[PDB]
Amino acid sequence: TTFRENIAQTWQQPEHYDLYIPAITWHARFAERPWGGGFGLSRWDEKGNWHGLYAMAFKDSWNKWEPIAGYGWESTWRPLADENFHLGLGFTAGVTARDNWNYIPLPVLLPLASVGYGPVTFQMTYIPGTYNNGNVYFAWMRFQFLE
Ligand SMILES: CCCCCCCCCCCC[N+](C)(C)[O-]
Ligand SMILES: CCCCCCCCCCCC[N+](C)(C)[O-]
Ligand SMILES: CCCCCCCCCCCC[N+](C)(C)[O-]
Repeated sequence: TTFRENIAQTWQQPEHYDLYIPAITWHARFAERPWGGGFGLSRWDEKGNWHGLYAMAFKDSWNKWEPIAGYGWESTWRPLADENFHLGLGFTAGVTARDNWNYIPLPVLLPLASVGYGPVTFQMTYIPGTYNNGNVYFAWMRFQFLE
């Protein structure tokens, strides 16, 4: 209900747009940047928490277009004298699709964490081993635009 309200508000009244550029991927516990990118809309809410709606493109194992689009949210902390430093933890609820399965929309739910300074943020997820080519951390820079 509040989740439905929140997504919409980002949809209807975004405050910024963002560019997402993949940065690094590594295997959880150690078991060129990754191809792709995305863009999105976002806002900081009155709790100072982050809401985003994004669309990204990657390349799958067959070198085929692999989209993901979704909503991201992070509970955000600004613990230092310079309020521009921000750390966050939340999740993303999204949809992806694969050439092998005729691009049928499939639900994805993943964790999110980030550390940034003002409009420049290192943000990441853990892709669980339940997914093909999973059990990896995947991180990107997010660049926030508009004042
Ligand atoms: C299902 C969620 C899809 C939401 C994706 C929204 C992305 C639109 C961002 C357009 C940004 C406009 N631009 C390029 C001038 O920044
Ligand atoms: C708020 C943005 C959330 C973006 C979540 C990205 C999840 C997909 C991770 C990329 C996977 C691409 N690849 C080729 C490694 O499978
Ligand atoms: C990207 C590196 C990992 C960052 C992990 C940061 C997690 C700190 C928790 C931030 C939220 C704090 N709190 C309780 C006010 O929400």
